[PDB]
Amino acid sequence: SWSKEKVKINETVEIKGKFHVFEGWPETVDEPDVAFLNVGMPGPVFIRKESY
Amino acid sequence: HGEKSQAAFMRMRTIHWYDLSWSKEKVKINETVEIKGKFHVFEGWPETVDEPDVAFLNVGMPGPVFIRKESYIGGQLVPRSVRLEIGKTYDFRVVLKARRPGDWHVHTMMNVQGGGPIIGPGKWITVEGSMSEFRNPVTTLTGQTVDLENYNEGNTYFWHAFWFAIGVAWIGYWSRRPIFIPRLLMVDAGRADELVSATDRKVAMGFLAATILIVVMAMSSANSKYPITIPLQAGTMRGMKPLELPAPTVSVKVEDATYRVPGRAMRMKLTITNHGNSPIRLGEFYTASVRFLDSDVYKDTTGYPEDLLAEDGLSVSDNSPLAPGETRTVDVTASDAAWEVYRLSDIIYDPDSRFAGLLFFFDATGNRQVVQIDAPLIPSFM
Amino acid sequence: ITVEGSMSEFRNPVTTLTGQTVDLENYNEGNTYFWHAFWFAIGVAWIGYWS
Amino acid sequence: LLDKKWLTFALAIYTVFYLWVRWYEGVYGWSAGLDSFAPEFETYWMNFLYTEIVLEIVTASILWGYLWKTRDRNLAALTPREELRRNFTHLVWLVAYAWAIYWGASYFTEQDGTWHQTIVRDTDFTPSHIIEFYLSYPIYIITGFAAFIYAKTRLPFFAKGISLPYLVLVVGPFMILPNVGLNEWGHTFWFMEELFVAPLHYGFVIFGWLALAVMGTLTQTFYSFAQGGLGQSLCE
Amino acid sequence: LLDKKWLTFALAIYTVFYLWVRWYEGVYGWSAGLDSFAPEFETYWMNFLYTEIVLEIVTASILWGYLWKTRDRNLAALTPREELRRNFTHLVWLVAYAWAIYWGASYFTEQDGTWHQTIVRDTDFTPSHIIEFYLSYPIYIITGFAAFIYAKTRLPFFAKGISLPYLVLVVGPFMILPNVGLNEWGHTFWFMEELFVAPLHYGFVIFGWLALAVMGTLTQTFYSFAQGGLGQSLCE
Amino acid sequence: AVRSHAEAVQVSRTIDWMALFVVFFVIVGSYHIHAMLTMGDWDFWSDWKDRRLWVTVTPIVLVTFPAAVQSYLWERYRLPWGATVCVLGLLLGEWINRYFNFWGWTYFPINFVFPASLVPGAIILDTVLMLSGSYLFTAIVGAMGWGLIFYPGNWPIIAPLHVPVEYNGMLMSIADIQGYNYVRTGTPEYIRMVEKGTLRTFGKDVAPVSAFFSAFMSILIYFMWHFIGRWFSNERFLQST
Amino acid sequence: VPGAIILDTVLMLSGSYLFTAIVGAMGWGLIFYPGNWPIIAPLHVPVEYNGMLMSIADIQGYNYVRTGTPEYIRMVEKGTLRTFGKDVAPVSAFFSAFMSILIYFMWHFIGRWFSNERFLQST
Ligand SMILES: CCCCCCCCCCCC(=O)OC[C@H](COP(=O)(O)OCC[N+](C)(C)C)OC(=O)CCCCCCCCCCC
Ligand SMILES: CCCCCCCCCCCC(=O)OC[C@H](COP(=O)(O)OCC[N+](C)(C)C)OC(=O)CCCCCCCCCCC
Ligand SMILES: CCCCCCCCCCCC(=O)OC[C@H](COP(=O)(O)OCC[N+](C)(C)C)OC(=O)CCCCCCCCCCC
Ligand SMILES: CCCCCCCCCCCC(=O)OC[C@H](COP(=O)(O)OCC[N+](C)(C)C)OC(=O)CCCCCCCCCCC
Ligand SMILES: CCCCCCCCCCCC(=O)OC[C@H](COP(=O)(O)OCC[N+](C)(C)C)OC(=O)CCCCCCCCCCC
Ligand SMILES: CCCCCCCCCCCC(=O)OC[C@H](COP(=O)(O)OCC[N+](C)(C)C)OC(=O)CCCCCCCCCCC
Ligand SMILES: CCCCCCCCCCCC(=O)OC[C@H](COP(=O)(O)OCC[N+](C)(C)C)OC(=O)CCCCCCCCCCC
Ligand SMILES: CCCCCCCCCCCC(=O)OC[C@H](COP(=O)(O)OCC[N+](C)(C)C)OC(=O)CCCCCCCCCCC
Ligand SMILES: CCCCCCCCCC(=O)OC[C@H](COP(=O)(O)OCC[N+](C)(C)C)OC(=O)CCCCCCCCC
Ligand SMILES: CCCCCCCCCC(=O)OC[C@H](COP(=O)(O)OCC[N+](C)(C)C)OC(=O)CCCCCCCCC
Ligand SMILES: CCCCCCCCCC(=O)OC[C@H](COP(=O)(O)OCC[N+](C)(C)C)OC(=O)CCCCCCCCC
Ligand SMILES: CCCCCCCCCC(=O)OC[C@H](COP(=O)(O)OCC[N+](C)(C)C)OC(=O)CCCCCCCCC
Ligand SMILES: CCCCCC(=O)OC[C@H](COP(=O)(O)OCC[N+](C)(C)C)OC(=O)CCCCC
Ligand SMILES: CCCCCC(=O)OC[C@H](COP(=O)(O)OCC[N+](C)(C)C)OC(=O)CCCCC
Ligand SMILES: CCCCCC(=O)OC[C@H](COP(=O)(O)OCC[N+](C)(C)C)OC(=O)CCCCC
Ligand SMILES: CCCCCC(=O)OC[C@H](COP(=O)(O)OCC[N+](C)(C)C)OC(=O)CCCCC
Ligand SMILES: CCCCCCCCCC
Ligand SMILES: CCCCCCCCCC
Ligand SMILES: [Cu+2]
Ligand SMILES: [Cu+2]
Ligand SMILES: [Cu+2]
Ligand SMILES: [Cu+2]
Ligand SMILES: [Cu+2]
Repeated sequence: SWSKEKVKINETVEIKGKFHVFEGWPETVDEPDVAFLNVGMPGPVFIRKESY
Repeated sequence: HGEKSQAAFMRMRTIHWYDLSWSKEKVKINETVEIKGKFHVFEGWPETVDEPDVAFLNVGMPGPVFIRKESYIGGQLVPRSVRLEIGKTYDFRVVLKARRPGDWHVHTMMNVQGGGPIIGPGKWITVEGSMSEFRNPVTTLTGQTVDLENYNEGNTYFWHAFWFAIGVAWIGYWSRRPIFIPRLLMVDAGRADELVSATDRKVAMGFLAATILIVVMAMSSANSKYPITIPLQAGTMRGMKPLELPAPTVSVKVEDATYRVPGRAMRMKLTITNHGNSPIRLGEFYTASVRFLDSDVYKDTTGYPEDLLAEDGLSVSDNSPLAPGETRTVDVTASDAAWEVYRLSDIIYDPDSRFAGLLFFFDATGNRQVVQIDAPLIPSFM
Repeated sequence: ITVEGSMSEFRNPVTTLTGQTVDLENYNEGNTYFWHAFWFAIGVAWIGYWS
Repeated sequence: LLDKKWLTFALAIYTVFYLWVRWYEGVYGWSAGLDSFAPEFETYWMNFLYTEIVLEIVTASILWGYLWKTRDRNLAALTPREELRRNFTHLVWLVAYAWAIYWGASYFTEQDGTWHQTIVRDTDFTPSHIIEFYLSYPIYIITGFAAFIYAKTRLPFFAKGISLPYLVLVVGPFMILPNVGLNEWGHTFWFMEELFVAPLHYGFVIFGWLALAVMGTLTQTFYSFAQGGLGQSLCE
Repeated sequence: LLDKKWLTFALAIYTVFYLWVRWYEGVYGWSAGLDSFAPEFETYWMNFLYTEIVLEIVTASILWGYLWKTRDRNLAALTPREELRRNFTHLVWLVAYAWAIYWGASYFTEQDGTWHQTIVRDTDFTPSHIIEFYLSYPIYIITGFAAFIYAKTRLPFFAKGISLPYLVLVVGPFMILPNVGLNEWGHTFWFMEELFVAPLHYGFVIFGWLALAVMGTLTQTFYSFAQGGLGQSLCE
Repeated sequence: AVRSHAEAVQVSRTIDWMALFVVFFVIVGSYHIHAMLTMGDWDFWSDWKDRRLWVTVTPIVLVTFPAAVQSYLWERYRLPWGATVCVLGLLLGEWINRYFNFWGWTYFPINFVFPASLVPGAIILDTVLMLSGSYLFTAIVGAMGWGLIFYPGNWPIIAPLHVPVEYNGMLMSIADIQGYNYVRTGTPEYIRMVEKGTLRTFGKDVAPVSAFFSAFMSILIYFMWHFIGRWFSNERFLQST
Repeated sequence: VPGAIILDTVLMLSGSYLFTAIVGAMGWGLIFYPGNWPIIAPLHVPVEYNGMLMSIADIQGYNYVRTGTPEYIRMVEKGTLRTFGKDVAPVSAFFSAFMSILIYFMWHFIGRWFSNERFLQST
């Protein structure tokens, strides 16, 4: 879910949801023992205030 | 045939194969023999062996005297390496098609990514017929049926012979003239600049251009024919379904376990506690592909290999039925020539004198329970 | 933890599977000393012969 | 006379002996040769190993010793025609060395490879180790040492000093034989996988490179050939 | 006169001082020296460290400076007997350097090893670091630099140029001292294990090899000895 | 010496044949040792002949001997077939072992245990050295061609083995089924160093990227082994041991 | 000392450095374990120690506590699926002999360089 589709400067948009880690994790990928919740964007067009 | 050389303690504590069955003992060419059973991954997996995170269900045989048609872990085909969990029990099934006549010792083995081969019991299987009768047909998704014995053989031969002939032609073109000593003397004595003159450069340009052109044209031709190709399929398969065994109602504590040096017997003292509601009796001790049976309790009818089977090799000091709720301590001796033939006595050479095995308990109605035991194994010399 | 006494009183006995009881404080000490001294003397003899 | 028919024998002895060895291992590979702890293995392959080691030691001693005692003391008083004949004999020795090197370092070495994807090793003395490590490698070592000794004792060009490329060509391929210690250690403690490209096998590779000193050796033999019998014709 | 009793002093000063140091660390190793955060450690070992560093800097400055100002300007007008006496004095300097090298690189270094299998480190300044890294290493560095300077300033053979083997022998063993940075970094971030064969310690090993330049240094001193006072007797 | 001009010519011809035998078979032995212990496992198995590892590794480790032998032969005799003689010797030894041992001794099919083709790359390396006799130009352009032409040169052989097959519910190529059927006790499936896919890779770009990486690394390896061969071509006579 | 004596005598007799690097280094590598066997053999007597099999050396290591060096740091033979019990020592000895050939060859030239007597005309 995305809280907003259009925002002003300094306004906040919140992205929520669930993710399931697949049991048949491919062997060529290391197990997510060390994983980072990142955001895909073209540079800091947004700043990540918080992530949970 | 690779066992008897591996460390005895690591043969004792890696993987326990039981409930093994072979569909046939003698087969004809192109006939199928099916090998089934269960294997348990030992909880006390040795540290020198990597955990079976990447394991392959292989077959021990002297080359492709059989071809592996199918192999299953659980109930699903496993042509690639698989991930196994320490402590779990899996059922397996391997289907073999006879290819080469003779008498072959066929093993079920497991290869671990960082620990080497774990060879299970080997059974002698006789193949009769002729290798010329063997067929390995396969139908592709492009709608063609080919024989894997000779498919692409002529094409491979042709291309290798063609390129070898091209190289030989180049060398022979340069070898028609004198080769070593006059050319060495000409290069030494002043500038040579005479041993390579046109049309040698023209011939070299022709060779280079023809090589590049032939490679490009052959690639394009091999793309028009066989327009549909896929890369090699690879990748470890996770999600191997293990067996959901009921919790045993028998608890066994190995209070001291020894063996004589030299000798052909292993002796252990067990405190067996019988839970549940049926009288049980110890019928089998399996340590490393070797089954020690108490003939008064259990008899083998699956055609287990005779050299690995000790029909009366298990002697229990008090093997009377153990009433439910009752606990008792007995002395158990596992004695057979197999203990020395398969060099289970070579544990005295090992840097880790510990054993593991499976005890099979049977009640009056016949249903059986599998309990796992492991303890230090202490040699005795006097 | 306070320890009272003398280190000379400490014993570390151990019984082997060969039927021998030894003290781990001094077992094999003389054999080790002898072999090391013997080989050191051999090397010193070689060097002294050349010296 | 010049080049005689010792070349035919030099090729044929290796060819016939190694064809017999290949037939022997094709017969006793399976059926007394799969199980290393069986008593039939002890009579068909351990006896082979012992006999071949003893014969190799005896043959090396006899051949090298004979070549050394029969060395030419009066190298100065050697006619150019005799020098040409001796150069051709040395070339025959080099041909025998090349043939033995082929048989040892290519045929039986990659044959050990075929066995590595069919069996599970039981020891350092599998039927293929008997033939590759302890027969063919010593045979080509003996041939190379004999060729070096012959050059040094009969050819004035190769006298008055040890040729560096020849020494490398003779000793480096020899160093593969003690590199077997790396192979067994690199298979037991290290890499349990039957990988044929593992770093445990780079010891053969490093000393397999030293056979490239054959180029320096061969230009040295060409110069030795062209000392007095350079021509004339050549360079004219 | 020739070789005088400065050699006895050269051996004895190092022996007596290091026996006193060993007694000191045997008394204050435990009991003010196990806990690095205790105030008794600060007075029995941190004060030791500070005092020894100051004394090392002062002694190095004084010794090297004095050797350099008292350098021989008229090296050409030096008699062979005086040259022999100076060569023997240089040999005494080399003996002192060898004794200091032994005490630093063998005794106290492997003594730090004994401590590594008894304690858990609290800092880079454990009682054994005070004695090994900051006392014995600087002492042998000072002795080696002094020997090099003496050779360069008194011996005509070692004048007119810096001897490469002598420079290596003097500087490489010195390079173990800044290599302590690798030791602490290699123990904190890298290898938490007290392994004494870890690659973190190869920095001492690489520059411990440079002490093999003592062979080139010693043949140079032999030639310097055999300049005018070679004999006769020798080679006759 | 020799009696006449004709006798010297005959003697030189005999020397040519004998020395060619010596060079060829010493190269066969040493090059086969190096190859089979640097790229042999990929060369053994069609189900190992993949698009990433096989393509990347084989030319890099196989350009070693051609570089050295070229640096000797071209420089000393203006003979432009060092690479070709090396590659032909490697192929001869490999094929002899494949036919008489892999298929002769054991019974692995030839269509399963065929070796890789190398003559096109060797020919490029030799012709680029002859034309434009610059060793630097060879190391840059000819080594590039040697690395780049490897996979297209072998594609007519291995393309029929890549036909997809529905095998008991799983997708497999013909080479995969060969590897599955013809049991290799010593070499399990996981030992196979083949392309397995990553989160940073594209399906229809693996082979060209591997080919270009192999070409660049072949430039480097050719440069190093040219000087290695230069050293091996020395004719010094150490006055001892 | 036995290995050192072999290395020295093989160099003196047959003054070839190559012959030393091949044969004397082989002997140096091979004689190491047999040379030490009379010392460590008594420490390999088996003992039943609180239900576990241990050698005397193992009990020494267990009893005399090394705070800095735990048991896992011990780089000792642990057994593999590709090894034989009564073949470990000879295989290790031969591997050490071959690698000693290599190391002797390299360090002969290292010592040759360290024996130089050049006088760099500065720093
Ligand atoms: C550089 C110096 C190299 C020295 C080493 C050379 C190794 C020689 C072979 C070792 C044999 C061994 O040791 O085994 C002895 C074997 C054991 O087989 P068996 O149990 O008798 O069964 C019967 C085996 N048939 C069916 C082969 C007879 O029997 C033998 O008597 C036969 C050995 C014949 C060797 C001579 C022929 C060689 C080919 C002809 C061209 C030269
Ligand atoms: C005097 C001339 C005749 C003797 C020549 C030597 C033949 C071999 C003797 C074996 C004795 C023994 O005890 O076997 C060997 C014992 C193990 O014994 P096992 O476990 O019982 O083997 C049972 C299995 N079999 C029946 C197949 C033997 O250790 C070893 O694996 C030693 C391995 C060393 C590997 C590296 C060698 C590198 C050599 C380099 C040369 C430059
Ligand atoms: C290359 C140039 C090297 C320069 C550095 C040399 C280091 C010298 C020692 C540092 C001491 C320190 O710093 O510590 C000072 C210590 C601190 O101990 P305390 O708390 O007083 O307890 C009492 C300690 N007793 C029981 C040892 C007295 O006491 C002292 O006054 C004693 C220092 C005596 C040093 C001189 C004797 C050396 C041996 C004789 C032959 C030379
Ligand atoms: C002017 C002459 C006298 C001074 C000489 C220098 C003596 C040491 C001063 C320490 C100051 C301080 O702050 O301590 C050191 C501070 C930490 O401090 P801490 O955590 O409080 O230590 C409390 C524990 N103690 C009481 C034992 C100190 O960082 C460090 O560990 C620095 C470590 C550097 C390691 C590599 C050094 C390589 C040297 C190479 C030489 C060629
Ligand atoms: C002197 C140098 C001569 C070089 C000759 C090159 C022949 C051209 C081959 C076509 C490649 C192709 O067709 O595509 C790439 C394919 C990979 O395809 P795949 O992933 O297996 O897909 C499977 C499906 N197929 C069958 C359709 C492919 O082959 C290669 O990876 C090799 C890539 C190397 C090409 C580099 C050429 C660029 C110019 C060089 C500039 C300096
Ligand atoms: C010194 C540098 C000179 C460069 C010369 C380039 C000549 C190209 C010849 C045609 C090749 C072709 O068309 O084929 C290239 C194939 C395509 O492969 P594909 O898409 O997987 O499948 C096959 C698809 N077909 C059937 C349509 C071909 O391989 C490759 O992926 C390589 C492409 C990347 C090349 C990068 C070169 C960068 C050079 C930079 C210069 C400043
Ligand atoms: C100039 C060279 C001189 C070399 C002298 C060698 C002395 C012989 C020692 C006997 C070895 C032994 O008895 O068996 C091997 C034992 C290992 O036994 P373990 O696993 O500890 O078993 C414990 C039970 N014990 C106590 C009974 C052993 O020792 C070794 O691993 C060293 C093996 C090196 C021997 C190589 C010799 C081969 C000839 C060299 C050819 C080029
Ligand atoms: C240039 C190469 C020359 C070779 C010379 C060989 C002389 C052997 C002397 C007797 C040694 C012995 O009998 O002892 C060897 C011991 C056996 O050890 P064990 O079984 O563990 O226990 C001790 C058992 N005893 C008490 C019965 C001995 O060590 C080894 O395992 C090494 C054996 C493998 C040697 C491989 C050499 C390959 C050479 C190839 C030549 C072409
Ligand atoms: C600045 C870098 C750009 C690339 C140039 C690198 C080539 C340099 C090689 C070199 O050093 O010269 C060697 C020969 C000399 O032969 P020449 O006698 O100069 O022949 C000139 C006539 N020719 C154009 C047909 C060659 O000349 C040649 O090598 C061949 C010159 C023709 C170029 C194409 C040859 C390469 C074919 C793949
Ligand atoms: C794996 C690495 C490849 C090996 C290539 C290294 C070759 C090193 C060159 C070399 O060996 O130098 C020989 C000198 C002894 O010199 P001399 O015997 O005085 O010869 C005089 C002429 N010369 C000084 C130029 C040699 O140094 C010596 O002390 C003699 C040792 C000779 C051993 C070389 C044989 C190498 C076979 C592996
Ligand atoms: C082809 C390789 C086979 C092995 C031969 C390598 C040895 C080569 C060493 C070398 O270059 O020669 C140095 C000395 C020269 O001394 P000579 O004055 O030739 O003495 C001859 C009499 N002698 C047989 C007692 C030696 O001669 C010797 O080094 C000693 C020769 C005796 C052989 C046994 C010595 C080694 C004992 C372990
Ligand atoms: C860890 C590796 C081991 C270290 C061994 C490396 C030694 C390298 C040789 C070297 O230092 O060359 C000195 C030249 C300066 O030359 P010059 O001072 O002009 O001396 C004239 C005679 N000479 C050219 C032959 C030296 O180059 C210079 O610029 C002077 C630098 C000298 C530094 C050498 C001291 C090494 C102590 C660690
Ligand atoms: C340049 C190397 C030639 C290697 C040929 C070879 O290994 O031959 C053995 C193989 C064995 O297969 P086959 O001929 O069917 O005879 C089987 C006999 N055994 C099983 C003993 C090898 O085939 C031959 O004997 C052909 C003769 C070629 C002469 C150069
Ligand atoms: C010239 C290239 C050398 C690269 C070495 C290499 O590939 O080693 C792989 C191996 C990684 O081990 P791995 O491939 O995971 O082995 C799996 C099988 N076991 C666990 C039994 C060894 O790493 C090491 O153990 C260090 C090698 C030191 C080389 C001087
Ligand atoms: C060639 C190096 C000699 C090293 C000897 C050494 O470390 O001595 C200290 C140790 C200390 O043990 P101990 O003699 O019992 O005296 C204990 C005194 N502390 C505890 C201060 C070392 O024994 C001695 O003092 C004997 C004298 C040898 C003179 C060359
Ligand atoms: C000349 C031989 C150098 C071999 C280096 C080596 O043994 O490193 C072991 C170490 C493997 O770490 P490990 O032994 O598992 O260390 C365990 C303890 N911790 C995890 C705290 C480091 O590997 C590295 O981290 C890279 C070394 C680079 C050398 C230039
Ligand atoms: C890594 C390549 C180094 C090759 C050595 C060549 C040395 C030549 C000196 C004459
Ligand atoms: C790795 C061994 C290299 C030793 C360097 C010796 C150089 C000598 C030049 C005079
Ligand atoms: Cu999911
Ligand atoms: Cu079997
Ligand atoms: Cu189990
Ligand atoms: Cu092998
Ligand atoms: Cu420390």
